[PDB]
Parts: sequence; C-alpha cells; structure tokens
Amino acid sequence: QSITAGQKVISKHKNGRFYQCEVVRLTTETFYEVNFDDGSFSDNLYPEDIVSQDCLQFGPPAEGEVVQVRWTDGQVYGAKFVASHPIQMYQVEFEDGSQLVVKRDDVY
Ligand SMILES: CN(C)C[C@H]1[C@H]2CC[C@](c3ccccc3)(C2)[C@H]1O
Repeated sequence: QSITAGQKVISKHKNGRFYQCEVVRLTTETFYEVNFDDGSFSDNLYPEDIVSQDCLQFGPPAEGEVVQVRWTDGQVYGAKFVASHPIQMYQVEFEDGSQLVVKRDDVY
C-alpha cells in the first residue's frame, strides 16, 4: 500500500521499538555494492563508507574502480566498486523530534 509524505504511520525508532510517527518526506537513498578482495560482496554500503574518495561530492566510483571501504568493525578493506542502488525510502519523525530514514518494510 502506497505511503505518502504527511501520513501518520508506525515505524522503527532509534531505540529499536515501533512508535507512531509522521512521514516527513519521500527520499531516494543510494546504497553501494562492492566486491571485496576475498570474493565476497556487500550491497548495503553507504557512500560515506568509501574512504578513498568523496562520493557525496563527486559521485560514485567507476565500475571496477579499486576503493577503500570502512566496514562495520571500523576496519578499512580494499574492494572494487560494482554498482549504485538508489532506493525509495521514507523519512519519518517521532514525537521526541528524532528523525530516521526507513525502508518500506519497516513502515506499518
Ligand atoms: C561481505 N563479507 C562477507 C564481509 C567482508 C568484510 C569483512 C571481511 C572482508 C574482507 C575483505 C578483504 C579481504 C578479506 C576479507 C571485508 C569481507 O569478507
């Protein structure tokens, strides 16, 4: 079912619980897909996780470009850029004033 900006919905707060909130904007968020040097892949990188360049300012690396990626452990690993994945998402606001960007699957 279609979710629009201004709609009151239920979504996941930064504390991990579901609360009533308001959709404050529809937003396209870009995730990056890379191939690590061990042959493994990840398609959930933020553009800021590429530490060898400024992707927010200059855009994605070229397909096949060797990059340095800061992973979830704070460690930097070498990888090769594969693809950009722009996804329609929802920016929600809770009554404490906090805001998060959530996926369609986290909105009720
Ligand atoms: C998506 N993967 C399952 C996880 C990643 C990150 C944790 C190890 C890593 C990696 C990168 C480079 C060499 C060895 C190992 C980075 C890879 O396996």
